[PDB]
Amino acid sequence: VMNKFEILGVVGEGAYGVVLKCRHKETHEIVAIKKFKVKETTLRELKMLRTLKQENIVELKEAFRRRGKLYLVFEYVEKNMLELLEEMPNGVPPEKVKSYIYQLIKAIHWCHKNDIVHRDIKPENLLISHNDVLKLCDFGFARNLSETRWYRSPELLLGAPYGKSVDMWSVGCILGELSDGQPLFPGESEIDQLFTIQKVLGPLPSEQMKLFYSNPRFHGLRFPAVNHPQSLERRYLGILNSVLLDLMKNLLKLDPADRYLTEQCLNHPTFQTQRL
Ligand SMILES: N#CCc1ccc(Nc2nccc(Nc3cc(C4CCCC4)n[nH]3)n2)cc1
Ligand code: NA
Repeated sequence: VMNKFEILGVVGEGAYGVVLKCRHKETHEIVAIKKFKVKETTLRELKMLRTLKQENIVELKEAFRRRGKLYLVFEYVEKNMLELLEEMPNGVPPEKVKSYIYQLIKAIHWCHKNDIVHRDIKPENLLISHNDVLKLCDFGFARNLSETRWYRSPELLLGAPYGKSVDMWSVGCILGELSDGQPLFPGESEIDQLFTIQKVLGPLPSEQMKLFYSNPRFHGLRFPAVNHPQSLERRYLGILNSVLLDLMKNLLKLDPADRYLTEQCLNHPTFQTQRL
């Protein structure tokens, strides 16, 4: 309990709840304890965490209860990518961009090999250790395939069926943001998110446009048609080199069927080239 764990400070508080940085009084291990302000989502996530146990996935260590309140004890990692971008608001060095995107793709590759899509990859849930080791967490929106809006693919925004390609979109968004510090698609609403995406990449594919009208969620709403699209080439000139730009264009294909999945990404020149 807080019998056994000393509270060192507050890591975060939000919609997720509250995460405390704590220390075991007997062993002196430092941990992250998530306290809740039990639901199906929690049980689903714990199952996935066990399946995915690995050095690039946050470890759940134990669960306990104090007077009916659930506490989950995790591995503690010193920071997340969101905090890192606050410290470096104009982006990180190109070497660190490649290392974090490599590691993210490797972690997603492991999820996908286990038939799990994460569906909510964003800087806030990418933990980065003192040794620069990236780890994934926050599996509450994840799905097993056999059964805030800024990083979501257009097909997920529209309510379409989805597969492994959903996570590759998020990778492309993070590649850009690590390079210049700026969120690539900062929409203000679901509709404005679709607008912001097309403002860069041009009109959505035919099937997605049809989904806007067949999905009753958008009944009577105005489709956000784009005027003069900008292009990734224009958006990232002087930010991305041609090799990273090439990779980014193939992560951010509007049609999920055209996106590179993880194995193809790892065969890309971005990761296969060796500094001389
Ligand atoms: N819940 C959730 C997602 C989330 C992820 C990160 C943060 N913020 C943050 N900010 C700085 C460090 C940090 N370290 C950390 C978090 C965890 C857990 C994953 C699971 C809950 C403890 N272990 N080590 N987390 C806040 C929320
Ligand atoms: Na750490």
